[PDB]
Amino acid sequence: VTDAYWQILFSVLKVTRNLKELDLSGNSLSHSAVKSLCKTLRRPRCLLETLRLAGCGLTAEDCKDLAFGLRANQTLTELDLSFNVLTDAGAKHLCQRLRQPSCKLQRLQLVSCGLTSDCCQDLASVLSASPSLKELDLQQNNLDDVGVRLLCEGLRHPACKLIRLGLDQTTLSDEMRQELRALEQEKPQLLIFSRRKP
Repeated sequence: VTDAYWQILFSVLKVTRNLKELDLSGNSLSHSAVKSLCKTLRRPRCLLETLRLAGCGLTAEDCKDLAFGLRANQTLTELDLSFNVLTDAGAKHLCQRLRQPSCKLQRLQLVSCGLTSDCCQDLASVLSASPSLKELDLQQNNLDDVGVRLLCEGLRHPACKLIRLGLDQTTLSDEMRQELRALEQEKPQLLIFSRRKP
């Protein structure tokens, strides 16, 4: 895929009405294409509910553009950014927006995004404050016990809306695995899953 292609798609999306899902996963988006997608998302006529950009070559700077694009939007409820090297800096840009009281996003996937424990204080601020986030998938990221303990500080908040958390647990310590099971006992509405424990 080239930007020339994407300009045809985004011109067509202007004439489209009632489009609820857009899945571009597996096709490279340049920074220019990301910016033009963000213009698309900002339109008052945009009714998209699901946007999937998994495996599209996105980087941290793209998260800044996407977060500002979501600021203008009351329809998008699911966003997939998996299989992109977002890094903790990219996650920080997303979390600034997701913690705002105006957010409507319900489902977010960040599988294999180059995240470490250094983004987990930002993700915990989301868990404790978001009005809308129900499902968060963080599998295939090296969070470690330090990061997972920060996540649990936000999951324990009684205002946390999360009911599904995808999380790698195999390399976590036994003490951490015990603390996660205790959290699950305490918050029976919450399912922690992984590709090993579906």
